[PDB]
Amino acid sequence: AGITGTWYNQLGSTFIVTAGADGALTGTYESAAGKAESRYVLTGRYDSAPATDGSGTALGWTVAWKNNYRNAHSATTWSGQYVGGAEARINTQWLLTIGATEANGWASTYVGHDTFTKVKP
Amino acid sequence: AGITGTWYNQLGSTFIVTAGADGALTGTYESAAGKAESRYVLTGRYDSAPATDGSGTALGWTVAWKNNYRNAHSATTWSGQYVGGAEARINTQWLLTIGATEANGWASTYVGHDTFTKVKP
Amino acid sequence: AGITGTWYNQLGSTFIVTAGADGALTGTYESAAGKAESRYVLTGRYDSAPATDGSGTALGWTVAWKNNYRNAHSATTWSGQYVGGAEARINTQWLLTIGATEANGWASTYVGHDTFTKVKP
Amino acid sequence: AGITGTWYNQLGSTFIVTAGADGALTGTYESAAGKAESRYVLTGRYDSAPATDGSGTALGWTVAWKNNYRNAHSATTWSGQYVGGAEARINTQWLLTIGATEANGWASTYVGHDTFTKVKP
Ligand SMILES: O=C(CCCC[C@@H]1SC[C@@H]2NC(=O)N[C@@H]21)NC1CCN(c2ccncc2)CC1
Ligand SMILES: O=C(CCCC[C@@H]1SC[C@@H]2NC(=O)N[C@@H]21)NC1CCN(c2ccncc2)CC1
Ligand SMILES: O=C(CCCC[C@@H]1SC[C@@H]2NC(=O)N[C@@H]21)NC1CCN(c2ccncc2)CC1
Ligand SMILES: O=C(CCCC[C@@H]1SC[C@@H]2NC(=O)N[C@@H]21)NC1CCN(c2ccncc2)CC1
Repeated sequence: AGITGTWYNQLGSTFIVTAGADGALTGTYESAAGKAESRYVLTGRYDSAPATDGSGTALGWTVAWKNNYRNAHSATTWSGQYVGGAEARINTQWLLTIGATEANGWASTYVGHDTFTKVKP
Repeated sequence: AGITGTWYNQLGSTFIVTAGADGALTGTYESAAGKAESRYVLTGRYDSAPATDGSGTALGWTVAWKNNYRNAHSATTWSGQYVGGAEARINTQWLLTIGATEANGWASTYVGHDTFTKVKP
Repeated sequence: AGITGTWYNQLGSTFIVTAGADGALTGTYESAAGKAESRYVLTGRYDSAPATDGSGTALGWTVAWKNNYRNAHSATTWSGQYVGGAEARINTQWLLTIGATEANGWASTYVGHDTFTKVKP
Repeated sequence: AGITGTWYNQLGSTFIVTAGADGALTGTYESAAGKAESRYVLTGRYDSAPATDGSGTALGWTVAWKNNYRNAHSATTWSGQYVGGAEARINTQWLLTIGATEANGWASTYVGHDTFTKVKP
């Protein structure tokens, strides 16, 4: 399965995840960047029976940036895939939406890309 | 608060969601487009304590496109926000990642936008 | 060809464009939103020999948000297609990048979607 | 200022650009991936008076994937910024829109990211 573990992206954020037999992803996310501190709940989904032709395993997950310590009124989803093997890796693109008035909605979404590996920064 | 229930986007897809007290989103997604049939599990997160300044409620969710009937080796995340009121809507952008070889990774992610309302278009 | 004309998006921004025989787009953009005033130079490209099977005409263009009156140190590209016929329309997605330090680069790009029609708001 | 010249991204594609005094980007793009062969015209814009606070220079450009050899009925825009220095780079995100019927419009746009450097990877 390969996905369960502790991953780090290029910003030094820490992605602690468990890939369940039902296709669920469950864990915590700690962002090294932004209006965020300590750990946040995450939940997502992954293809629990991927192709065997060398394709990666599609997955995605969501963090809402509220925990017991602060609330940044925003949420990020990551969409990507797990690529196993030599140096396993989760390649993602992400969308970060901030709570906004409908008038400011046009400016409410950031886009980016994160690459995760199991190598502690 | 007004999130739980059945929503429809401009493609006629059906988003059935429950917003739990812990910030969790759970439900089913039925896509009227693409390599999809019947319902798929979704899970996500939402800001359970949004701003009281008229801002929307930030949220997101993931569908992996595998159910008991078929497996499209892909996953979509929607990132967006709930805006309550007379014409309640959930405005989203989404990323759909397909399982891909490293060679084809550059072409592995689609982007789009879905507007969900309480009434079918 | 259909693209040459004055278009307006859902924000009330005004897109004045000329589609040239070489595949070039040339014109001005006036944004009804953001750190912008009056007109900005735009340049882009379009498929000058599109499919005849009912597909739209792929195109894109760029505005850097500097003119004689102000400079917002940012640029937007729109990628989309012209759909001719009953009510002609240009459907786009866009990416707005703000000048940033490499440390703040993660937060430097907004994503959105604009739909243009020739109907004055 | 340091923008003009030849750049390469992680796919081995070759970006040849001239930054003119009027904010214009002009050049050629040779893609090492996808339905592309040989050079394609590009045109774009860049901030010709960027911030003096260490921020990058915002920019963007478009390629329509038609040249004298072939027509892929599609176009890519790259939105990003030039960051000068010892390891100069142009960091971009991109949107690739394909010509599509209204029916298939939802699936008509790919998203990705390209990092351009002065040295081939
Ligand atoms: O910073 C966060 C939450 C932390 C996000 C961390 C991001 S997730 C993708 C990337 N990968 C990581 O590992 N980390 C980063 N939320 C802000 C966004 C900007 N905000 C506003 C408010 C008002 N106007 C404009 C902007 C306020 C809330
Ligand atoms: O169609 C789906 C899953 C259903 C997606 C429905 C999408 S979710 C965002 C939007 N909002 C909706 O309500 N519905 C649509 N997955 C395909 C994608 C394209 N695929 C390939 C494979 C190989 N090469 C190229 C493309 C194979 C798998
Ligand atoms: O607002 C503009 C330029 C006008 C953009 C208009 C946008 S183009 C897509 C959409 N379609 C339209 O028709 N109109 C809008 N640029 C800002 C962005 C936010 N900026 C910062 C600075 C520092 N930190 C965070 C954010 C400063 C520069
Ligand atoms: O491949 C290209 C044009 C070359 C794109 C190269 C891309 S630009 C961003 C990235 N950075 C690079 O340096 N190179 C790549 N266009 C295809 C796209 C997929 N197409 C369809 C058609 C019908 N159904 C589904 C898909 C047909 C046309």
